[PDB]
Amino acid sequence: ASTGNRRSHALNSTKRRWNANLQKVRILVDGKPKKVWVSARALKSGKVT
Amino acid sequence: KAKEIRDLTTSEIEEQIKSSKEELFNLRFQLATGQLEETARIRTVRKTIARLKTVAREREIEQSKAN
Amino acid sequence: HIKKGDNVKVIAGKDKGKEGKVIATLPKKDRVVVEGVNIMKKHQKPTQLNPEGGILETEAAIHVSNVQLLDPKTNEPTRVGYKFVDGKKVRIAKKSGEEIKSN
Amino acid sequence: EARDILKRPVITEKSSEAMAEDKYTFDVDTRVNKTQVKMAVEEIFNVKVASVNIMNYKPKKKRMGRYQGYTNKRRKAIVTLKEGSIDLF
RNA sequence: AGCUGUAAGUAAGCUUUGAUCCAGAGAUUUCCGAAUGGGGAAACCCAGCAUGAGUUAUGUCAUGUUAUCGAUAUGUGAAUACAUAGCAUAUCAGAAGGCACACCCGGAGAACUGAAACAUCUUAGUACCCGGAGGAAGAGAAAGAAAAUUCGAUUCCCUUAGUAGCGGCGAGCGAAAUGGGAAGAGCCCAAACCAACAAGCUUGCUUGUUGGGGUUGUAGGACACUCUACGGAGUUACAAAGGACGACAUUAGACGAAUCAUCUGGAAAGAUGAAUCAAAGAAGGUAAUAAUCCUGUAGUCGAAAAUGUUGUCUCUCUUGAGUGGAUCCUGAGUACGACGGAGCACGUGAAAUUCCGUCGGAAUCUGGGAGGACCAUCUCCUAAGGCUAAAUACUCUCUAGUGACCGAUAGUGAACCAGUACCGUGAGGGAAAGGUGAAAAGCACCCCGGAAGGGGAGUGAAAUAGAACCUGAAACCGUGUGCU
RNA sequence: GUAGCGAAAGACGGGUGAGAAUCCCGUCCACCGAUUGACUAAGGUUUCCAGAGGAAGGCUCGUCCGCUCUGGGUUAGUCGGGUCCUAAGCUGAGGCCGACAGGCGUAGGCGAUGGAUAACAGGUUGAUAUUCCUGUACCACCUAUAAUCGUUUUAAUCGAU
Repeated sequence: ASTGNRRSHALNSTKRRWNANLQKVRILVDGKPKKVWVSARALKSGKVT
Repeated sequence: KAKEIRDLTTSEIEEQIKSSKEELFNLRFQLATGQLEETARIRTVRKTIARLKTVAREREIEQSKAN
Repeated sequence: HIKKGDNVKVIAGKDKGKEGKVIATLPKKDRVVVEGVNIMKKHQKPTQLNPEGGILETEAAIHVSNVQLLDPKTNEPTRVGYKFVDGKKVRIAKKSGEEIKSN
Repeated sequence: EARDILKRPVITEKSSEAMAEDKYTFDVDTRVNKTQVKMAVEEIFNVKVASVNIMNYKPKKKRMGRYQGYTNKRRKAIVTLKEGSIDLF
């Protein structure tokens, strides 16, 4: 998903995205240590490096 | 024949096929050089060849129903 | 329901009360043709294997429902049914027993 | 193959004048090449073949009373004999 | 007993050994098109490998085979020494890719319009863009809602009510609680237990693996207390009976009613005289209008995959063993909230459900925790930790069988040559024209100019009924006569 | 029964016919002549050539073709293309990016308008011709044929990835 509005003071609307905070890091996927994008929230408590 | 075509020995069928094909060739050749005047043979020779391939196919299938 | 060698009476049309023998049948449009009945006069041109041509007085086909079989016992027109004799189906005459036709 | 690849002879005044020499004109299957045509007439009519020329004839437009359409396309071979002859009529 | 489609007439054969037909099963199935041997301006061109035929040999031809990721076993394995990747294999090719986008679920998402533009709002979460599956999904056996004395595991579809509410409080938007149809069908990881295995370890333990155990608590289990099992049985699910499983339909289907004769124009189907045999007896199509010609309707037997699918349906079930909840377990970046937004009838806020980014950080029987602002009472859970049922949606046209309906500017643009003439570079746009039969019997025959006539001629019950046999009308227009 | 009938020189004799300012033959005259001539591309797709009727077609007639029938009719080792080479571009395994759909891009592929590649003279039809026939050649490939080079390293041969 992750679209929605930007709203003005007179309450106009323009469509707009919210992007995740992807950072490129080297994780240990199956086999090699590989570089990949993953969000900062996801490596808060999800996945080893 | 068309019953006991099935009784033929799977090389009589092979020679029968090419004899029938030479017969069809002569018929088509003399239809053009316009002396045939009995044009119904062509059709029945075609169907004979059809007969002859059909049984020779199905032997093959029964030949691999066992192996 | 009639066949090629039969002997019929015509029950409707210009020839009416006449009888005859059917001589062809044309079943996909239900038109028999009976000898002596419904004679046309065809204007036939000179053909390549013919003279100048005649008035050709031959029979025209008649619809099959204007014709009824004659009861072999009483010579009245009758409808037919089917009796099953030994796996074979025969026509019976609906006022009597069997009516035999091969020609 | 070898007898489905020759289909018809062609009889015309031009083809007759070619048969004044040792040339014979056939209508052949439209997918064959000319080595196969040389080999097939040698197999069938038992002769020796000098050379064979070949040409494709396009489909031809045609009419029959508010029905329009095309002929079939033809592959015509013209084969020159070295020795022997062929008795079509 | 005839037949050789439509798109007609010979040669013809069949053939009573059953043609042509009608159902079922098989066999063949060029070439292009995810096209997949490589290429390409679809329907073509150019190869390789292995067999095979041919050839003195090549050339030629024929038959197979040759496009990425998964699985079995692996193998080798550069920058850098082994390893593992990768890699090249060998196999199943496994599996991708096939959509009526009508219904369904998602992603993204306008605008003219309304307000007597609108910009908040509305149109509208609409078009139709993209992706999924499909004969659905969602949900769900509840931090479930209901708030009386509760309730129905759920769940989903026809009353309240244009009410309550929301709203430049404008235009407008617009509920739910209190029920009919249909109806339940229960599974996990967690607790400890136990038994093996190996590893660490020093064989003690621990680690982990495989398995039984159990899924809701005003308690479940180690237990701690106490003494029962195929009782019932059950397939839509976890044991399946997969069964002889007892009717798919009794479905292909096909046979199979019963009436009728006389007189006046072609014939009666107008006037006379009669009739129909029971589950049909009911309609409806045939030179003349037969509830009794084609036929159904009733009856008959009924065959492939069929078996109503059942009342023993082999295996095999699960008779529950009652107290407490005292100690342990009950689900993790999480409940749990700030900040921007969306969906909820509700215009984001005083918010009970979702998204991004940031925060962080609970508890255990003296349990904790949750429920449209906070604390005590009521309902709930043992949320997030997880799941998965049927009844529940919907018909291009599939298929067959049917109707104050389309009656053919028609359900259709098209019941005829129709998505065709034609038009446009292309996307695309898109007509006109329909209609014997009584029977071609279609003017043999015959006579004057090619066309067209005049005669006879005709199957002609009637050709000013001649290819405009659907006849066939009108009007506009004609044109030649005339009365005034 | 109006406008118009789309630039340009025709005349006469013969013929053919149901019928000719129109069709065919003749003679004379005239026009274009760096073209209204002769070839080759693209494009079009049977209009090409013979017969015979043209009911329509042609700003007449048919007594021509651009309707009918076939009688038809297009022939290559050397011509022009493919079994060669690459340019601009277009695609592109792995790769990068991107709500989706998709965009970009590496080796590589494809891609002539360019590079490479062997034939001329005569005869001949109603209709094709460097193609058919006759002569004389040239270029490739394959198999036999013989003297020659004879560590097969090297050696003229093989021969680069």
